[PDB]
Amino acid sequence: ICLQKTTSTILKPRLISEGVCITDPLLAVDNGFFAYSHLEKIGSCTRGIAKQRIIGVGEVLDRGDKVPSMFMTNVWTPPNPSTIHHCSSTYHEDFYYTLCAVSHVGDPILNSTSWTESLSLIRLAVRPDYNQKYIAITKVERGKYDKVMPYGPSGIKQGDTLYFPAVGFLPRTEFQYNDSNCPIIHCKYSKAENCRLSMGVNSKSHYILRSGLLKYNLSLIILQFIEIADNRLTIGSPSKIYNSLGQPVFYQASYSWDTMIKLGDVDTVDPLRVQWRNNSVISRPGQSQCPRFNVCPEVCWEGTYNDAFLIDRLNWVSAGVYLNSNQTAENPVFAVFKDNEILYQVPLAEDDTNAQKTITDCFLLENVIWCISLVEIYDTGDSVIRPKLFAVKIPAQCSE
Amino acid sequence: IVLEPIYWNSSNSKFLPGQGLVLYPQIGDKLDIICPKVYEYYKVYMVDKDQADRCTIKKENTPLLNCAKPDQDIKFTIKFQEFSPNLWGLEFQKNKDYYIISTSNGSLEGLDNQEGGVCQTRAMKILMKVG
Repeated sequence: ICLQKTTSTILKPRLISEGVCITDPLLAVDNGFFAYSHLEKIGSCTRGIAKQRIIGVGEVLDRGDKVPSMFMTNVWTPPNPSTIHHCSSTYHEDFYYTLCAVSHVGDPILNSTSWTESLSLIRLAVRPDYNQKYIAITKVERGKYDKVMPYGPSGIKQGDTLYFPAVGFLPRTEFQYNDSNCPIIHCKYSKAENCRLSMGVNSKSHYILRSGLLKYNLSLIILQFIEIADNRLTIGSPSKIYNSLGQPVFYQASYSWDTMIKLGDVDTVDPLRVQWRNNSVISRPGQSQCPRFNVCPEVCWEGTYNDAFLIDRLNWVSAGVYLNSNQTAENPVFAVFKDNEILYQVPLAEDDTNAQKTITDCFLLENVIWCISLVEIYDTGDSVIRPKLFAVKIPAQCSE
Repeated sequence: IVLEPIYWNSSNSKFLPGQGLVLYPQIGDKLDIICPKVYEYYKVYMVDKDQADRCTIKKENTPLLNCAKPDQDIKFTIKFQEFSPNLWGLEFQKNKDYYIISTSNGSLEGLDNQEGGVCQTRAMKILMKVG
């Protein structure tokens, strides 16, 4: 397995399968099985009329060429695709369970104050009402947070307990932050209230968004919010906890001024401590206020989700797809790297190919390290726009 | 194509007095709007038409450029397509018009003036004729 920096073209991505946009993608990958969702929109990826929500599961199967492939088993459509949002899926004992939220009032992140804090989980058999079940979550323990909600693609299991990524909405009228801790010392222009203002969408926002886990014990059913440690605190963001090589590693989207990559090994699950890497190479596209490689505190909420995956803890090597663009959703390139160094990469498209919300969930196939990614990829000219799937073997030797 | 960077500045001879700066991007282009470093103070917002034609930005409105750094080039890049780091569902589409202005008076004192400004007295307003 390549451990040397090298520009050799060792990484060899293989693409593995009208006026509509598929967006809001989910992919999860557990031990052999996968979860997935999207939303089908009529027209614009943002506004277009929502055609049909899907949520499906199935198996990740190699055939003869020892490339893995998608084999959807079970697929589920809610009855109105307008009102389900921010789903997330943790597999368990021959199920994927997937926690969506429900809404009467649109995407809660953006009309939070009017959001009934309503939830619902769907369990889908991977090897198919054993096949398909619904639950309207009735009891939810969240502590001080007015209301909680999933916030990321996938979680993990612990004996009889699931953990989803989720987010807490505390009104700052109650939010406790010391401004002296806002690190501006090498930041000529950056003020102290920055960090605190930047915990919300508007600096004035009713709530702030704190990241964490939603706890779900099958040995009981009640969901229970666990907030993330205040450490390298950034506004709530879609994030994912995932088991790797024996322990789980967390990732938070860098959705405001801290635009370096937020990932790391979880030291405790509840309360949630993450030994965030001091990584200096990966980042994301922002906009004007908090663009690529911004470290300085700013009043912003902007960015995209691009997780990576720990592929070797011993030398903390991760991998994943990154958008190589300062302020624009372009140029998805698969990146294999370390805290202070990208070993080898690979561009998945042209220089000017549009991409957006990337994901990666890795595994062994037939004794060798593979990474599926997702992506949301498209080209100017293209007719229907949808997420694409990429396998990627990880090279054994650092030769071509 | 990467079109000609547009400097948001009182001097810019492209902001014509009756119809502001009109530009015809095509889907797939990318455009920089840039407030240079010294200083004129501006918050610039993508608006709708009525807001353009009335020079008004309403509380909801979140800016695309916060030009309040005397000694720093503050720059914003639009690529015209459906995918943006923008988390408010603002994208770009053929045969549609999109209006970028500010109601700022330019001083640091009138920065957040939500009405009037250099949109309505200079014609500081980009009209992007997409497609």
